Amino acid sequence: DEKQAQLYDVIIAGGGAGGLSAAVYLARYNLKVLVIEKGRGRSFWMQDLWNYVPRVVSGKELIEGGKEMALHYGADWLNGFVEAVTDTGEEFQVRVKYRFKNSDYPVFRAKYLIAATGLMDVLPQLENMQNVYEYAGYNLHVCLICDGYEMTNRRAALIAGSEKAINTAFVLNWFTPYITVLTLGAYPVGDEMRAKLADHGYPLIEKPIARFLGKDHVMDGIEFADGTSIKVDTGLISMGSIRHDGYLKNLDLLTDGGDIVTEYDCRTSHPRVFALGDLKKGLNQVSIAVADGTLAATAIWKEIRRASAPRKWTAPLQEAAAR
Amino acid sequence: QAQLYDVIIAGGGAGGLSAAVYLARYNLKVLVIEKGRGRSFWMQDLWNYVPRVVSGKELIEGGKEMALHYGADWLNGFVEAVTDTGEEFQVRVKYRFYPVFRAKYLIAATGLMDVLPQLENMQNVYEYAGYNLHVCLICDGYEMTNRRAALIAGSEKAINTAFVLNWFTPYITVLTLGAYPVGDEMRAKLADHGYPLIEKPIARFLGKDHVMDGIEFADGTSIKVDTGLISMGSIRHDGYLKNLDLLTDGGDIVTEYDCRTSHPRVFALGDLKKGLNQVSIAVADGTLAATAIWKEIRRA
Ligand SMILES: Cc1cc2nc3c(=O)[nH]c(=O)nc-3n(C[C@H](O)[C@H](O)[C@H](O)COP(=O)(O)OP(=O)(O)OC[C@H]3O[C@@H](n4cnc5c(N)ncnc54)[C@H](O)[C@@H]3O)c2cc1C
Ligand SMILES: Cc1cc2nc3c(=O)[nH]c(=O)nc-3n(C[C@H](O)[C@H](O)[C@H](O)COP(=O)(O)OP(=O)(O)OC[C@H]3O[C@@H](n4cnc5c(N)ncnc54)[C@H](O)[C@@H]3O)c2cc1C
Ligand SMILES: Cc1cc2nc3c(=O)[nH]c(=O)nc-3n(C[C@H](O)[C@H](O)[C@H](O)COP(=O)(O)OP(=O)(O)OC[C@H]3O[C@@H](n4cnc5c(N)ncnc54)[C@H](O)[C@@H]3O)c2cc1C
Ligand SMILES: Cc1cc2nc3c(=O)[nH]c(=O)nc-3n(C[C@H](O)[C@H](O)[C@H](O)COP(=O)(O)OP(=O)(O)OC[C@H]3O[C@@H](n4cnc5c(N)ncnc54)[C@H](O)[C@@H]3O)c2cc1C
Repeated sequence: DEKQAQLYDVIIAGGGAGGLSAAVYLARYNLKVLVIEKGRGRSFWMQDLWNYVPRVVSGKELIEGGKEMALHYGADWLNGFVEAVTDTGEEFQVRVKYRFKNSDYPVFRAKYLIAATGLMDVLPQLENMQNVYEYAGYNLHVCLICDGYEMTNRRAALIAGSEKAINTAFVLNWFTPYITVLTLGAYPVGDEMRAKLADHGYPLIEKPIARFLGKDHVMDGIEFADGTSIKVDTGLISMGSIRHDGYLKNLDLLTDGGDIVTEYDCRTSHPRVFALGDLKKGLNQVSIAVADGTLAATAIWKEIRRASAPRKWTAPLQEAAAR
Repeated sequence: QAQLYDVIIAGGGAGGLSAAVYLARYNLKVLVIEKGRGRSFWMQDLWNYVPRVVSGKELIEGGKEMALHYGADWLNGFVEAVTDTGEEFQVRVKYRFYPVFRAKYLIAATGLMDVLPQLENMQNVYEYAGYNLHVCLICDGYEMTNRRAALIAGSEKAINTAFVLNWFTPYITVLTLGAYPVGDEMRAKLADHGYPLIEKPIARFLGKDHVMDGIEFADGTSIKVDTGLISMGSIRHDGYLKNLDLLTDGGDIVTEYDCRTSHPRVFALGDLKKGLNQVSIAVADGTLAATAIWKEIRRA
């Protein structure tokens, strides 16, 4: 209730890897920052962050730990869903959906905006999605950079959401030649791509998936709608991404293929709004998002600091004055 | 040694270790050469790298174990020289306090070392340096907030750091150690802001159990301080890159976004490249360089 009338220096939409880094930096610059996080984001479904020094942690540990740091240094935190943003010319107003049912819709104010809401991987749609979630993020992966190492020389299914996504096989084959391409029967494959799959020895299965097969979160097969199946040691879902960043529509941000175009310090085309991580154009890795938070937080602090009056040691000046 | 590595990494701190984990997880053959006791080793608390505050010692030890676990090679040595034959890099290494290794790509990840004030007994400096006597303002300004702070400036130009430190604390004393004259304009500006200027040589840092609480000068007088910031510049010892005619700006190596330098197939990470000196930046640099390299190799 005070949070609402308080003018923040910065509001961060999204409290994942990029937003939490930005929040710790801004708090340690002694700036007023509010983080708004809806919960259950992409990094949360990451079982193992394999490649972020110095320690392998779960995505849950990453988020809880970053949140604890941000709060310890003075950031404010709001469990809510960002709905809309307006730049009044003087400030950003951010409308937030609060509570899941019978919701309030508070509006917070800040001088700067950081968009750190990331993306969500499209998944195959089975009647019982728990069958997918049983394996997704374990040995059924969504990111090749993230898990190609674990796929090395293993029997791999590539689930492609479009004909263009089949091209992922010709990068996956860096790690494993034992690739089967699954379309789920969702789209036609032209003969040209057929010939290329045939040249490389990658079978093409166009049947809908009935079920992922396995035990204790280890997939070992896939059953199709006709009751035939294949044995696999691993898989990669390449079906695109959803961003649900409509809250940015009033800002007329320059985009490229869904990603927000930024400068090196993550500045967007709209003054005083920054874009971090999986939402900006670039590699989608935790390391990248965390570093984006560093650059944005530092850019904002430099702007505010260079516009501020110098803090003088007034005691010596006043005492000499009085004498 | 007889194996042609895909890449040799000079320096096994934050950025070099990040690159090594990525490269090994690209199933590339990679060698890290690390001399030990670098800048990050002396960091007592990494405050601002989510999700966990760790010592610099823990950062390096953990990163090294990860790189080895995914298949990187590691050598405790000092990189001396590099030759680009046109086909490969030859990297000569001083081992024990002089083998030559070969690779297709070079990552320069050797960072820098903060200049420290030179007292007769440096152990007195090391007692406090990296604790509440800081070397990086972005890293530790938060902890200095509104505390009595000494700024040890290695040159007149470094005195300008006071006018950024003052964001965190206005209670600034500026120490020159008597190493240079200070011009009237800078004198006026310090006095206008109320920041004492002390031009005496330092005898000793004062404190207990790694907590500095004062500074004693050569004439036997002292000041009380709760914290301090050293701003005396940096040393790189990057002569091993001398033959590659890399483009530089003030000692920092200039790179593209993906850390490519002016010389093909050599990258530069972290504190050694032009940019912010933070762990987060170095680690992401490692990600970008390793991925650019994998992409070149994969397309070849
Ligand atoms: C590898 C991977 C593994 C996954 N595993 C699982 C799993 O195991 N179990 C599971 O459930 N999902 C899992 N998912 C997530 C799944 O794909 C969907 O993204 C997810 O189920 C969306 O849930 P949702 O309906 O709440 O959508 P959301 O986008 O989260 O929510 C939809 C609506 O709910 C409201 N809302 C959301 N949050 C708030 C909030 N804090 N406050 C107020 N209102 C809010 C809003 O109106 C919003 O538009 C996984 C995803 C991936 C990539
Ligand atoms: C299974 C899996 C394994 C992975 N493994 C690795 C790995 O090993 N190494 C690596 O680098 N990367 C890995 N990744 C990718 C990694 O998670 C992302 O690259 C990273 O999380 C990017 O951070 P972000 O901040 O940009 O996005 P996120 O971390 O996802 O955070 C964005 C935040 O925005 C929140 N949010 C979204 N919309 C709203 C809204 N309207 N209102 C409020 N909040 C909102 C979300 O809930 C989320 O918390 C993995 C990803 C997955 C699914
Ligand atoms: C905040 C901070 C705190 C610090 N605290 C301490 C402290 O507590 N104790 C301390 O000693 N220093 C401390 N230092 C470091 C100090 O300032 C010097 O930089 C450091 O001590 C130099 O050690 P060195 O003589 O090995 O020089 P180095 O540069 O490390 O080595 C000099 C020479 O030794 C050879 N050599 C070095 N390493 C190898 C190797 N693995 N194999 C073969 N040959 C090698 C080479 O010919 C090289 O040129 C601290 C520094 C900072 C910034
Ligand atoms: C006291 C202190 C506290 C700090 N706190 C923070 C913080 O809180 N947050 C933050 O972001 N940053 C902090 N920093 C800065 C941080 O340490 C650097 O930004 C970071 O380490 C940069 O990584 P790097 O890989 O480039 O360099 P480094 O970590 O320094 O690694 C370079 C490596 O190269 C080795 N090496 C150098 N030369 C050679 C050679 N010829 N041959 C072989 N090996 C060589 C070195 O021994 C070293 O290990 C702190 C720094 C200090 C001194």
